[PDB]
Amino acid sequence: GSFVGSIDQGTTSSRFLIFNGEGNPVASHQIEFENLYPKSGWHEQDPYELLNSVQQCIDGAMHKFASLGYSKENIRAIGITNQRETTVVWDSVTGEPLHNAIVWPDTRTSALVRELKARQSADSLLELCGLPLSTYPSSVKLLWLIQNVDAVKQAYEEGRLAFGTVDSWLIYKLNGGAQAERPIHVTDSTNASRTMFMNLRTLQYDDKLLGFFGIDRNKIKLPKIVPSSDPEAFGKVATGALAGVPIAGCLGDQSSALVGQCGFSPGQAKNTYGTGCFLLYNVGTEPVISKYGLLATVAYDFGRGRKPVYALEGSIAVAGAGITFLMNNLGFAPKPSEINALAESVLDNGGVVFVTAFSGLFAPYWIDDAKGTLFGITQHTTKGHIARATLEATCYQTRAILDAMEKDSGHKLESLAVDGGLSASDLCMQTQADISGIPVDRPRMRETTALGAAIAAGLATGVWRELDHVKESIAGGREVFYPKMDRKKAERLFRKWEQAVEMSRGWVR
Amino acid sequence: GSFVGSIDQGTTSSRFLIFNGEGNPVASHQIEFENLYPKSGWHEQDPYELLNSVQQCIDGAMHKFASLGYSKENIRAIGITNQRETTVVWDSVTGEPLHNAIVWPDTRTSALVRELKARQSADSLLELCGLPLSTYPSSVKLLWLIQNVDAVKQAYEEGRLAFGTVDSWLIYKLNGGAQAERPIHVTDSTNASRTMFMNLRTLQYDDKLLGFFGIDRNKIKLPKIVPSSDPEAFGKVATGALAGVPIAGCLGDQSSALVGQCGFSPGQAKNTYGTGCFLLYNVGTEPVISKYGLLATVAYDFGRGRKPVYALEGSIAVAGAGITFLMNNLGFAPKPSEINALAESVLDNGGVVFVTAFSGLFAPYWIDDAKGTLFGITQHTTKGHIARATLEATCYQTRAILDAMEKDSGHKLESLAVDGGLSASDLCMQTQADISGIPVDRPRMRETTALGAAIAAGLATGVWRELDHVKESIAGGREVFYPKMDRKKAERLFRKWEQAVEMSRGWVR
Repeated sequence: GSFVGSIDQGTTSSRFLIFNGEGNPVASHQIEFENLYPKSGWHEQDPYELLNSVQQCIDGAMHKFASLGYSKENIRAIGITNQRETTVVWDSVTGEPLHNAIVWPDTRTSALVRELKARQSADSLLELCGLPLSTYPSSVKLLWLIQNVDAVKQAYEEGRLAFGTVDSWLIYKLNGGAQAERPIHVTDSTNASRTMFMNLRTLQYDDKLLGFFGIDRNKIKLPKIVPSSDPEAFGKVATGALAGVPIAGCLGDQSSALVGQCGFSPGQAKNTYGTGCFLLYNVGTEPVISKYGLLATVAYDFGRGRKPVYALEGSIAVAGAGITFLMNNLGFAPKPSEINALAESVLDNGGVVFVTAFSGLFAPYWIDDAKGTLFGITQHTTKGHIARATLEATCYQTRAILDAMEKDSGHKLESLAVDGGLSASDLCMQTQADISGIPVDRPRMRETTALGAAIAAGLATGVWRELDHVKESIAGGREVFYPKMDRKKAERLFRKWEQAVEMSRGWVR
Repeated sequence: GSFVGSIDQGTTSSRFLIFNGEGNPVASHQIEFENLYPKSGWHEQDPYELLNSVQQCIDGAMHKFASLGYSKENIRAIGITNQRETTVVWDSVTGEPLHNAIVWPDTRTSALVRELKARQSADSLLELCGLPLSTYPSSVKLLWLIQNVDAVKQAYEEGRLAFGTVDSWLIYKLNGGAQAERPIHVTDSTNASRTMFMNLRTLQYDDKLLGFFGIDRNKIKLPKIVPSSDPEAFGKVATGALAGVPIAGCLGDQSSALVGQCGFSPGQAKNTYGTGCFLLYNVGTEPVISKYGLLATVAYDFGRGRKPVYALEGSIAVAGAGITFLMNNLGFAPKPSEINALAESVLDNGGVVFVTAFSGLFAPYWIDDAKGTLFGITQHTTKGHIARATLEATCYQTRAILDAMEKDSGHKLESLAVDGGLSASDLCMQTQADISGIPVDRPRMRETTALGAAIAAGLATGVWRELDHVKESIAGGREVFYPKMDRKKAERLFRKWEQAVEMSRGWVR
């Protein structure tokens, strides 16, 4: 068994990838699936559309895999990775879903999060699970279910209702659900840490957290928290083209990005660009709570005698959206490619700074009364300067989050891996290297998030045996940007950014 | 004699206009002439190019005037109006110019103005003449001449050198220069007040001011300060098509704009739009020094037993230039017409505010460490909002100067007349009415600056006999905008502007 499969069940799409030993994808398949928004701010998904989109991705990829004369036999194991926090409720005895899945960006729980943060008990939660209380974690979402849908009310107190993030849903159904000879209702530590039901230092459940939400361990059926890489806690695929192939890896998606970039040491960090950014920062083997609003979480739990590695996480709202703003709202250019050309048509930012706080700023500034704000404008300011400033703003925010991650962890920043969206822009990554003063790593193999789950599964089954093995194996079969700007001029820019942030406070009244 | 001529000798052009009794121009002619800039920041004009461009404008207009069967006989008098402060030196005995004319925006005197403001004596000058010491007034310019050109050094202490602003130069040469039977070397009070050599409360020379510059009344020949409207202190045209036609009016150009808009009462003000704005504010019959950096000056001196009427003046740097910035630097639109269309494609400014302090802000904020600054930006901000914000910014600055003019004068603002440039935009004038809460008057007859000099000449010669006569006469043969916005919402905008100004302080370091 030489190949490793990976399920990547995302927020808008599912894909299934088959990598070889060098970590290059050989067959693949991707499905954009249906996302339901009942009323504004509500975000739902049919749980069978997520399972079927994955299973159809397996079917199609295995079609192509077959075309190269390879079979089920060539795939030793598969890993799952999934959008996090999204919340699935099913009948623990029938396997049927008891209501739609509530996706992480859903805000229907906004009215409620007031009540629970209103309960004074609620602020040693942060050092218990790692997470500020949001509309985001699945705990708040599950609670809203057990108090607004009757089938969930009923099933719950009948000892009948099972819960899990998307990972555990997927693993349960792929093993055959309730009909399996060994029903698998498990979750990995990274997914588990996003619920607010698990204790970060334990990697198991904490009854104070279960208590605050009023979640009873004996009427709700909760997945056994297992490692992210285990040779048999995830069972095997029951049906389909991959019948009998064991599932040996499971990771929340952002952690799987970091694993797939081989950021196994403290100080190694990854950034994933889309409309905004997901920053993940490896902080080694003891949890680190954050002074700065960052989330503490599990990076990966590879078991096999080894300790779980934790991480800090921050997010940016306006990355790709700043580009989109220049295109749609100013008509600078039609496509991202040529906004990026605009930015390079000038030598520097001409003194322009663009605080892109369209919806305020988040980690680590936490300014809610700024709007987007553009400084440094003169008759000599051109489209190019603004375009460069807009790129630079995501670099400044990335650096601000990375700096905050240093002060929380005590580990020097060592490297920044990047993937997705804006990371395609040569100037923007070069500017990250200059501003942050470390090398910025951009792989050319496009599916690093799926690669992470493959890595966890390959380790549980011996495709790779050490993790020093893994980075060396994937490297076989531009890409790295180095700081060229002198540090003096690299620090006037960042201080010019911090002044600007300062000066954007208190705009709205 | 039924028609009135007007010379309008401007900064880039000269024109000559013939109005009828209703104040409508019947013939006209305009010459863009040569402007010389020896080295950067230096701005020179050959004095004979200004005189010849005027005389050629007379020749061409009289050609057309003749074509309608009218002659020299039909023109009872003419008025001069001219760019102010621009400085002419000529041999008091030969009439020949002793060096080029130094135009008002010339900054070669920058090195010097330090020395003279460095002389502690120099800050009861402001309440003596009305003027902050700038590179602008002709006093500083004349001094630089008498210390850097030898012909001026020589002619000066030989008792031979004569001086005058462009008005007096023009009047002297048109009367025949030194060859005249009655040489006319006169200036009107408004022009006189721009020199810093005249006492504002006297309307004559003050020897403390002459002293500080070291200007000796007996080696320099200075024009007799005369009224702006006098039936014989300006003599007559000697040569040309208008030979024998008396010159009976003379006004500095910005004052002539206000006269031509019929702002004869206190609280009536005019704004003239170009790249920036020239605001003039009638403050009645006693001078008013300014707490706020505004210039105190003579509005008009119509003599004939009547007291001289004074004014306050402020300027804005970025009016038309804000439009130009959107066109050239952002590519919003190709022409001003359609920047204005952009601004109307939206209902309001979408919360955007654009502090257009490209070179800082001047009256009355005096902020030198701001650059242009754009607030209120969200993903919903469109080109239209910014375009509206850019228009609104000149309205806010106009209102800030008008408000400062109220607090300096104690006279309520009563009306704002407008001409030139941006005043053509229906939205921008409507927005001035809403913001300022008074009616904004935009004539359709395009040459109000030339009209002012005609009015002064018509009064000295009885074409009109009262000034109540004048506004009623010109009105015969849109145009007025009224405040439509409720005052509540008109004052949130202006306070939102003042916050933004506040928040732009201290950008540059």
